[PDB]
Parts: sequence; structure tokens; C-alpha cells
Amino acid sequence: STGSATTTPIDSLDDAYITPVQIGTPAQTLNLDFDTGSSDLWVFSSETTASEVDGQTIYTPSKSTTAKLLSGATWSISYGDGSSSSGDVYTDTVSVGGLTVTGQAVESAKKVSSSFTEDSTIDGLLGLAFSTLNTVSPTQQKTFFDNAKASLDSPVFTADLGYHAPGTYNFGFIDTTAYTGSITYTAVSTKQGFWEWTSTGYAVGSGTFKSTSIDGIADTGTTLLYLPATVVSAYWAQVSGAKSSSSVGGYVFPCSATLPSFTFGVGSARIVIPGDYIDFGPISTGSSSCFGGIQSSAGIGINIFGDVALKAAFVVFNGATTPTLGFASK
Ligand SMILES: NCc1ccc(C(F)(F)F)cc1
Repeated sequence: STGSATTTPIDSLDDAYITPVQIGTPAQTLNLDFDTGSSDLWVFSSETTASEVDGQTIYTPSKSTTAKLLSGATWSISYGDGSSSSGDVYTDTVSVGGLTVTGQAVESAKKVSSSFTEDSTIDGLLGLAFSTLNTVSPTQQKTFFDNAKASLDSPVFTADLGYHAPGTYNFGFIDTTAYTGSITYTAVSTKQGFWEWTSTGYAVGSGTFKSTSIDGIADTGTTLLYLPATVVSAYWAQVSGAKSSSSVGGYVFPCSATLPSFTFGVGSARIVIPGDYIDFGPISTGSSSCFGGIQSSAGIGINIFGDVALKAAFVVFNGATTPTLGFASK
């Protein structure tokens, strides 16, 4: 079997992407943030503290004839940006783009942090990292991908994120019309539960490519590109007037500047991020200082190839017994 679903940026900056997901019987459609950096499927629900809900579509388990309460199970997650949520757990039928899994753990939020409340366009997250990171206690639960794997034509999913435009998540097949040239595959380490891989280096603009190993994760749930301080300094040094601002919390640049492209290595292949992708617009309404899409990972502790990088490529998440990541230009 296969599935295919359109994913859409939530705003004009591509801060995040939402994908419609059908939950329950009859279907309740929620728009979820597909996150290859976490492993919980959680949703706003009828159980969420009413004051913490501000426009989200809620899942109502009592209206689903296939919903079952998972007795005594709870969940609690904290994300790298300080966001968090927690609640209880149902199992229910979940379908993405025609691909249906029965008995999927659907984590119902009782409490959400304010950053989720204020994001009225995101109804929940669908985690696509490895199941070892799932937070359900006392019995850990499997991701949607893990539950679907045996039914898929091929144990893969692909991310084709658009720049200021819709894109596609496909499950179970590789659309050979969606990319150019060939797919370069690279090894994945699952030791921390992430889609973790090693980039072979980088270049700024038309500068010389620097061969150097950058260990990082492929994370559709993170907006920006977080790289070592040395690399980020080399990039922003080429932007007249750019500087690191403590009050803003990262590199900012004069909005009138043209940004250079950023190249990262996948084995011997090169993926080029156009400079326009790195512009995240004015830091506040009306400001002539703009926020940069490449930032230092020094405070984060891990390098993150977020949407800025992934949307420049066609990305294959190969969940074979030895997992790999594939990148192609598009
Ligand atoms: N990386 C997971 C994640 C995704 C979205 C959000 C936000 F922005 F919706 F709060 C927080 C954390």
C-alpha cells in the first residue's frame, strides 16, 4: 500500500508545514505538523484545558466508534525550543493520504505550552523519528511509520517541502518525477533515536567547498538550519552588516542585503540552498533588520538540518533494517 498527502506552509515565512490527517470513525480531520525529530503523535482534544485552546481543531474521542482508552497510559514531552505538552492516550484508526493504520496510539493533550496555544494553525504533531523516543509510559508506543511499515510497498517515506508553496509527503514509494539527477544515500545512526547523518562539508556562495564532517539530524519539525559556530560565522561574514545580536538571539542582517547561497555535502553530492531561503524577514513589524535562517547550534548541543535545508532537496527517509537517508536536487 502507499499514501500521499499535500503539506502546506502555515504562513508566508514557511515557519512550519501542516498536513491533513484523518483520525477516528467517522473521520475527524486534523492538520498535523509532521516532525522527523520526535516520535509522538499528539493532538489537541476535547480533554485539553479550554483556556489553552485558541482556534485549533480538536479530536473528540467520544465521537469515534473506534477510539479506545489505553488504560493508565500517560505521555509527557518537552521539545528543544522549550515547548511541552502532556496527557493521556487513546488508540484509534489514523489515515494519511489514503494509507490507513488501525490501533495507532493517539496521544490526547490535557496540557499544552503557550507556544502551541498561540499557533492556531497546528492541531498536533505526527512524529516520524525512531520509536525509541516515544514518551508514552509505562508502555512505549510505535510511530505511525513503524505501524505502517509492513503494509508499505517499500519501507520508505519522502519529504518534498515547498519554498513558499505546497509540497508532498509520500509513504511507501519514491516518485521518480519529483527530483532531478540521482539520489545520493548516506548512512544513518539511530543511537540517539534521530535520523542522524554526517554531512561531508559546506560552501558559502561561490566559495571553495570545505571538506569537514558535520554530524546532525534531518528534522522536518525545526524551521531553521543550526550548524557549528565556525560554519555559521563563515556564512554571515559574507553578508555586509550582519551581526550576532544577543537581544534578538541570533544573527540578523540588513533587510536590503542579498544573501549568498549555502551548499552542504551529501557524500560526493552537493545540495545548494538558494540565498532567498535563508531570509526570515523583519525581526519586528516595520524593522529594517531581518532574521537569518542559518544559526549557531552551540547552545542547542546538536546540529539540525531543519526545513531551510530540507526544502532545497527531495529527501528519502529509508526505514529498511539498516536505515539510510537519500538526498536529490529538485
Ligand atoms: N520541533 C517540534 C516543534 C514543532 C512546532 C513547535 C511550535 F512552533 F508549533 F510550537 C514546537 C516544536
